[PDB]
Amino acid sequence: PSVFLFPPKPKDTLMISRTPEVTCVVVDVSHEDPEVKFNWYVDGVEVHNAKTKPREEQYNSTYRVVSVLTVLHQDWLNGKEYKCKVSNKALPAPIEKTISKAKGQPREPQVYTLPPSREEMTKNQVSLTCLVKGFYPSDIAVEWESNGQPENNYKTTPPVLDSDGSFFLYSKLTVDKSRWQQGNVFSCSVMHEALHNHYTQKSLSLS
Amino acid sequence: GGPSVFLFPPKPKDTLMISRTPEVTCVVVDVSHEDPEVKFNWYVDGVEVHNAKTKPREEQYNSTYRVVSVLTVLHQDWLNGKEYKCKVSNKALPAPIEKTISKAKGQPREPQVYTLPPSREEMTKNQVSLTCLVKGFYPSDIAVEWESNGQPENNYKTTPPVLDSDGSFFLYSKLTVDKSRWQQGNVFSCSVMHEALHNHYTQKSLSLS
Ligand SMILES: *[C@@H]1O[C@H](CO[C@@H]2O[C@@H](C)[C@@H](O)[C@@H](O)[C@@H]2O)[C@@H](O[C@@H]2O[C@H](CO)[C@@H](O[C@@H]3O[C@H](CO[C@H]4O[C@H](CO)[C@@H](O)[C@H](O)[C@@H]4O[C@@H]4O[C@H](CO)[C@@H](O[C@@H]5O[C@H](CO[C@]6(C(=O)O)C[C@H](O)[C@@H](NC(C)=O)[C@H]([C@H](O)[C@H](O)CO)O6)[C@H](O)[C@H](O)[C@H]5O)[C@H](O)[C@H]4NC(C)=O)[C@@H](O)[C@H](O[C@H]4O[C@H](CO)[C@@H](O)[C@H](O)[C@@H]4O[C@@H]4O[C@H](CO)[C@@H](O)[C@H](O)[C@H]4NC(C)=O)[C@@H]3O)[C@H](O)[C@H]2NC(C)=O)[C@H](O)[C@H]1NC(C)=O
Ligand SMILES: *[C@@H]1O[C@H](CO[C@@H]2O[C@@H](C)[C@@H](O)[C@@H](O)[C@@H]2O)[C@@H](O[C@@H]2O[C@H](CO)[C@@H](O[C@@H]3O[C@H](CO[C@H]4O[C@H](CO)[C@@H](O)[C@H](O)[C@@H]4O[C@@H]4O[C@H](CO)[C@@H](O[C@@H]5O[C@H](CO)[C@H](O)[C@H](O)[C@H]5O)[C@H](O)[C@H]4NC(C)=O)[C@@H](O)[C@H](O[C@H]4O[C@H](CO)[C@@H](O)[C@H](O)[C@@H]4O[C@@H]4O[C@H](CO)[C@@H](O[C@@H]5O[C@H](CO)[C@H](O)[C@H](O)[C@H]5O)[C@H](O)[C@H]4NC(C)=O)[C@@H]3O)[C@H](O)[C@H]2NC(C)=O)[C@H](O)[C@H]1NC(C)=O
Ligand SMILES: [Cl-]
Ligand SMILES: [Cl-]
Repeated sequence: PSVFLFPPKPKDTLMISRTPEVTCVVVDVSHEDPEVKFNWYVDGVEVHNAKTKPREEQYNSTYRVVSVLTVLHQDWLNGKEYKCKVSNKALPAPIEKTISKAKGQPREPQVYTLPPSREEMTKNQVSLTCLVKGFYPSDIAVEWESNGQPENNYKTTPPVLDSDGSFFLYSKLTVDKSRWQQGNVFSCSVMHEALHNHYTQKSLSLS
Repeated sequence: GGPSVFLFPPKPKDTLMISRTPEVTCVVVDVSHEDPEVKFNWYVDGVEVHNAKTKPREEQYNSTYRVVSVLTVLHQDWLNGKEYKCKVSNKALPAPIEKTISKAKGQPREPQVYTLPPSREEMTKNQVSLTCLVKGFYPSDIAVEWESNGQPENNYKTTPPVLDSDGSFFLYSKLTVDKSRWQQGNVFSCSVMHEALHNHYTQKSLSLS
């Protein structure tokens, strides 16, 4: 059987209101050795409050058994080390994967907004750009707002690694050229641990 | 509990540059000890070909074999959407496995390319960032570079193609330059290679003011 350990969503670890969960996925458990017994540890110290989900048989030969652990916000942002430990008869020794927040100094993202280029202004819709660079680790979340209302016609590139070991990304919001003319304000907002209040906003409006 | 086949396409740049070699790799894994021999047959649009380079078997750390076979593809063949089928045979299988690969089947779309300068707030920095927006292209195979005067700049990074809401793709490319070098009106150039541009190449330039 094969063990895969997953980290929480970036907004879940950043907002005091939400619930971050580290997940531990067991795959390839036989119908003759079906017993999977987990053992979680936070800095090697065993915890018992994991919520093992209903065992679901995957559509092939085998089941997959998933254990959800809520993590403390302080702990994950102090990159404590979460050890999943799945035991099965079919295994030689118990398998032990280990996840944590990315090690090293957290670095503040720089957030810049870029307005559509003139060549684009000839088209029906235009492209509002948000550059976010110099941040570490790569766990981040980017959204678009206008008139304090969620804009949702955007796409964001993945974090790309840069020469200093920090990350950058761009987010592109697509709007009707008409709407951007008449100088509406559109806002790019970024949530990252290194920010004060784990949030910054920047904005952009027709000059 | 049987061998698994995986068939990979050529790298984007390799399909787009006349100097590179675009190749199709067919990888067999989970080959057992008692049934280790793997036979490859390769078909280009249904016609069998006999110049793949099949590598020797190679035992992996998990006590199974991995056997691969590499077929070079012609640049024009791949771009015209020929279909490359790898037929793997192995005594542990009920009948041969067949996988087929080709270019992406959707309607080609010319990339539109827009250059963006630094933002005013960025200028207060020691190093500023020149931005290329390549959008609306399809398929996602694309290559992007930067050029100054006539030499290829080498402090750029490019995002992967991102799937847009119309089923085409976009990416951005970022180049980091000295603020004082963008100052003084130097020209920088963003070159894009894509199957559906004329001569498969377009170039856009960025200057101060
Ligand atoms: C049999 O079968 C099985 C199964 O399968 C299936 O089925 C079948 C029938 C078919 O179809 C298939 O195909 C399918 O799939 C199988 O199994 C398998 O296995 C494998 C192995 O073998 C594996 O693999 C792996 O994977 C990984 C990942 O994955 C991912 O992705 C995918 C896609 O496709 C998917 O599917 C998966 O699942 C995943 O995902 C993920 O997950 C996770 C967990 O869970 C998560 O997390 C989480 O999340 C959550 C969320 O939430 C929620 C939301 O959403 O929000 C909540 C809410 O409330 C709700 N909502 C509502 C409205 O309701 C929701 C709900 O619930 C629902 O969902 C809705 O519907 O929810 C939260 O947030 C938490 O907190 C968290 O935690 C996530 O999200 C997801 N995501 C996504 C995107 O999706 C990967 O990664 C891997 O890779 C790795 O590994 C390898 C080796 O191993 C290598 O090669 C690579 O490279 C990698 O590596 C790595 O790397 C890194 C860096 O680089 C490092 O770090 C490390 O260390 C490394 N490692 C090593 C080297 O080792 C792989 O790929 C898979 O997964 C499986 N699958 C499954 C499905 O499970 C089996 O196998 C078979 N058998 C045979 C074939 O024989
Ligand atoms: C044992 O072992 C072995 C080995 O391994 C090793 O060892 C171990 C022990 C450890 O250590 C580890 O770590 C190592 O590695 C194994 O094997 C394995 O197996 C697995 C399975 O099981 C596999 O997996 C797969 O994968 C893939 C990918 O892969 C890649 O990547 C990775 C990372 O991640 C790596 O690892 C690999 O290698 C690969 O890589 C690649 O490769 C290639 C070749 O070479 C390359 O390319 C090339 O290159 C060259 C240079 O060199 C030149 O350039 C040329 O030109 C070319 O050709 C590349 O680059 C690379 N990459 C990188 C590195 O990055 C994936 O894909 C898969 O997945 C898939 O499948 C699955 C199934 O199974 C599923 O689930 C998923 O989902 C997927 O799916 C797919 O998908 C797609 C999309 O999505 C599709 O398509 C589609 O279709 C549709 C229809 O409707 C539509 O049309 C659309 O549009 C489209 O798109 C397809 O179809 C699908 N498929 C299916 C479903 O089927 C997987 O994941 C792996 O790979 C392996 N590995 C190796 C190494 O081999 C075994 O297993 C063991 N055993 C036991 C028992 O355990
Ligand atoms: Cl807490
Ligand atoms: Cl050729």
